[PDB]
Amino acid sequence: KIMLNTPEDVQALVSGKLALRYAGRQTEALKCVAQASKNRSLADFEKALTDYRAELRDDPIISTHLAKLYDNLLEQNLIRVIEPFSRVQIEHISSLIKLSKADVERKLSQ
Amino acid sequence: AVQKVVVHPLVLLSVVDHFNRIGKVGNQKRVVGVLLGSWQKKVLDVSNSFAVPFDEDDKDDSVWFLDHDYLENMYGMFKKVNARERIVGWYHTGPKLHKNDIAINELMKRYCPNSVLVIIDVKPKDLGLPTEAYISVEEVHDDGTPTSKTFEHVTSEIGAEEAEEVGVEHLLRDIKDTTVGTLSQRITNQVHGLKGLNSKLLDIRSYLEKVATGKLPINHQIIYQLQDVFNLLPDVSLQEFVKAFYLKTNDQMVVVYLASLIRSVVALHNLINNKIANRDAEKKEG
Amino acid sequence: LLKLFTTMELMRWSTLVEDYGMELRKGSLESPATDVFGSTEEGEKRWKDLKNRVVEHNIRIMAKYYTRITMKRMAQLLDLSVDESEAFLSNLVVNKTIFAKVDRLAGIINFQRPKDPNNLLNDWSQKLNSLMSLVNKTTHLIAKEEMIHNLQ
Amino acid sequence: FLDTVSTFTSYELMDYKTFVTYTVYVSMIALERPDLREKVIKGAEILEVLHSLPAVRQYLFSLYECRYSVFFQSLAVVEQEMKKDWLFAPHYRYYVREMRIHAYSQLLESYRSLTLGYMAEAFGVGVEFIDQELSRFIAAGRLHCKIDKVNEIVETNRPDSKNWQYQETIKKGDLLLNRVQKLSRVINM
Repeated sequence: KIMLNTPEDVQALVSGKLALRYAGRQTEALKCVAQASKNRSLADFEKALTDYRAELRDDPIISTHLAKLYDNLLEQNLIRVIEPFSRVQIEHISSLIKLSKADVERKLSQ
Repeated sequence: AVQKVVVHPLVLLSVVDHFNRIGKVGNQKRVVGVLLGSWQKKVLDVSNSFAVPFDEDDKDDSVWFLDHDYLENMYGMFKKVNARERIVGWYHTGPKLHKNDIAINELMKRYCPNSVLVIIDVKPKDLGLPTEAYISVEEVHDDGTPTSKTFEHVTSEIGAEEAEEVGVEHLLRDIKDTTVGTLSQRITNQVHGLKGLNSKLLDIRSYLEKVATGKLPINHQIIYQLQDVFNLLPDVSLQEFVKAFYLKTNDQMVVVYLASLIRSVVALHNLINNKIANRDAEKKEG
Repeated sequence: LLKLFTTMELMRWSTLVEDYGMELRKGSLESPATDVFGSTEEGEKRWKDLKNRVVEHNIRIMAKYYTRITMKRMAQLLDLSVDESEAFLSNLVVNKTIFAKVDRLAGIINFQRPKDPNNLLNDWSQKLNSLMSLVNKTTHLIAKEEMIHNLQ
Repeated sequence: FLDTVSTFTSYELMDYKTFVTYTVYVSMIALERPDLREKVIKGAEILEVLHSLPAVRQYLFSLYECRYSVFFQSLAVVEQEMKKDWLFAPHYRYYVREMRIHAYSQLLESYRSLTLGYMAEAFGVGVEFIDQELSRFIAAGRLHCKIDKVNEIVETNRPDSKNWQYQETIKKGDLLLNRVQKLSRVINM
């Protein structure tokens, strides 16, 4: 349900008393994924992939799908800021996301 | 009000009749004919017309002779046989616009609705379009001159609806149709320079004459727009249009490949039959 | 209202500062200006988004003209920082600024000079210019030729 | 090799793992990124047979990922394994050069200008070798336009689309011109 970009129903499923008793460390990372999706943030999603990687290390094959969501929001940001900029500095446009130009350059050129 | 008009050649051939029924008397003045048409729709469509005995004076220009009973009788009988067409205006065959035309047109401005004026030539030597629609409307002038009747040029086209095209095409048997291709294009591309050369050359001479030798204000205000539009193309350096010459020249290359390749395909049947027919007819002739 | 109607000349808002101040001071007309500023944050949003709205609207007016106002100099004449002008560009990316040209080396922007396809753009301009010269040349030529007939 | 779904272990000519090991060269080199993404990456066959040997997954994800630092360190296994084969040895010279120029066209396709620092760090080799590499691939390879070293930076233009896309037919125009000259030679005899 988070693959279809709807965090409001995620809040509706973590706010109900029925599924609240089965909550734990597993659903916290999903709350950070839904928070990064509703906030349209990228470095926060990398923080969710950094602090919770010790419950994201035992993650199933769907990790490729989560990386497809990360690269999908990255694609939205790239088509968001680059599209109005015909020719601009790489640090003036990468300073907004405060990320390195290595992964961004590799994904772009790819 | 009216953007364009449609004039059928029937009325101009009725001017050929105006030049036929003269009778060799020696007058050949600007015979005024009663123009008919369809003023209902926004576009004007002349179907047919008739004439009225019109005679002027030699010295005095303000003399003009019309007829109301003949107009109401010819228009009454013509409306009785065909009520789909009504009076619209008139037209004179004189090449020059005289001052009395405001009084001649004023009668059909009072009795009839707003009449359109058409100036043609007595001799069909003019290469340009003989029909010019001049609307009779009063316009406000910026210089402060009193409001008077002004003849503004309305664009005109010579077309036939159903039958006159067939009759003209059968009576001529010399004119050609559209016939897109080599001849109809290259004739226009050859004589077009004379089609603009006689017009511009015929106009700018009397224009330059009336520049220095002119008085009685000729509306010099429009000359500023004239030379302005003439100076709206200040010999462009063609710097930006180079890539456009690369595009049109690339289409030229496309026509080169189409001509060479397609003609090379046409050479098949010729350059095969030339051998297989000649050698077999030769070896089987005897 | 006449200044906000059309053709907004680039003027300083300091002349409007005292106009709004006396707009709050005088009670003969438009009295509830203190009611406009009733809330602590609503009036501040109306004022900041008001000056922002006119400082974007004048950009939308001068964007029609291709005069190349050189917004680097415009930022100097407006006496404001370029960072909130970049934020103004963040308002332009949602204000449909997709038809523009920026520069990596300099800071001058271009609202025109596209790829310019000669089959569409120069085709259109040459059509209107050449054809307009043809028919406009056609009207007053024979029209004046009829105007000179009255001299006889 | 698209019918590999119905293929099976054929002890008569070649084992299935040898058929995959032999088709991974023609598929890995003879195909571009859209051809791989359409044929093999979308297909589950290589996803099934990649678990047999972990090297092939490295030579596919490293090549598709454009990581030369590990592809050149692990390329020695492709060099030694490429030879000493019955039918695959005498062609070992073509796969190496063709794969190198294919990778250089892959990286150089999306890149207009390239500094020597990011290139030397990306490929993990000295500049003295890529100097003669690109120097030999300008005339010998014929991959892109002329290269310049006025700033010691790989900078190409590649005007191969706008005018050259129309100029791709001038070769058939000249050869067809000599062929219609032959057509003129058939005349009268």
